[PDB]
Amino acid sequence: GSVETCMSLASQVVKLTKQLKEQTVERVTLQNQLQQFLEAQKSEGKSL
Repeated sequence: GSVETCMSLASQVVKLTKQLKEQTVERVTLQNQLQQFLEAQKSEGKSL
């Protein structure tokens, strides 16, 4: 028992955690792109 009840509450939590992960994965990836960006900048700074 309990599975049918908990599956409902847990899946709702799953929706939230999914969206949290999605926001994070795109944001970290964006910051990753920014990392490439700052790298590209520092690639000019490391040059003469």
